[PDB]
Amino acid sequence: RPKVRDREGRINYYWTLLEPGDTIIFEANGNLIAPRYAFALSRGFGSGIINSNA
Amino acid sequence: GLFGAIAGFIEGGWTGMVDGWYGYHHQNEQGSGYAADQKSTQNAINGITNKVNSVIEKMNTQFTAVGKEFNKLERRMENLNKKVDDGFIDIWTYNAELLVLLENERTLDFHDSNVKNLYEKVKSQLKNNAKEIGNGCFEFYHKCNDECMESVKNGTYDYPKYSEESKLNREKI
Repeated sequence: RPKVRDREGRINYYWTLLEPGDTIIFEANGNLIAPRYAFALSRGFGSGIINSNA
Repeated sequence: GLFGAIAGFIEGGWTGMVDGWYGYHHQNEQGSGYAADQKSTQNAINGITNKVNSVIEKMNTQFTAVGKEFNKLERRMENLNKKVDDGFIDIWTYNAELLVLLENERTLDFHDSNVKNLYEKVKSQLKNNAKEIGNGCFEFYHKCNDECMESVKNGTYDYPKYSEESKLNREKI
């Protein structure tokens, strides 16, 4: 790939939500960027993001 | 205006009267002065107050995040969101401005009402004991000291008490 931050290679980033009781399973023979820390959160609802210098 | 009292036969306003919106100016020997009619003024303050507090306090607004962000294969969604936002903005702009206009007209007409009704209140008490001089003004045939004026103001006037003197002074006129 064209040099971005001087790097011809890439990492595609992926995420998902794991509800209680359910189990997530990773398997790999290579190219994995494993998780180290995850985020146990409760939801909240109906907000947005602000982009300003105030 | 719509009733011909404010900006109508009453050419202008009284900068010296601070007691309220509606009031009186008397000219009995004892002296002059300005007063306000707190009944009509207070009813008008209650009505207008209720109007404004009804245009404001009636706006329920849930907690809402207007912004939505889309990628480059979601242009249909992005234009749909844009369509929603722009639609509501159009509605509220139009209805808001026309509301302000129409109700401003209504308010001015409401004041014009109150003043004309007040003039008529005074007129129906003084039928033959006075004449309609100039505009928003009555001239008495019998002399009316402060007590009598303050009587016209609070509604009680007592007409037959002054009917005779008036009957005299009116004949030659």
